[PDB]
Amino acid sequence: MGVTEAQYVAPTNAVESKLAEIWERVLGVSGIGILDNFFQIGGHSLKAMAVAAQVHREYQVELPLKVLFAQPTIKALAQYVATRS
Repeated sequence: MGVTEAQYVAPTNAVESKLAEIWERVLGVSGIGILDNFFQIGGHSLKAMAVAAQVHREYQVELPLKVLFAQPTIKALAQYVATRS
């Protein structure tokens, strides 16, 4: 689904740039970022990072609404839900 190299890889914070880099280099290998596709939209992949988002939301089961994946602004959730403390 438009997996094609996204011309919107421009990140706002270093945290978003790093996350997008490691994710689109080990899984995506395409060239996406903050333009939605398969990652930040609903797909909970099969990595530990996903399982964490699942438990951090009390078993999302289906859709991870506002937790880490379902949101084109990782830095936003990073200082909200991911802040933990």
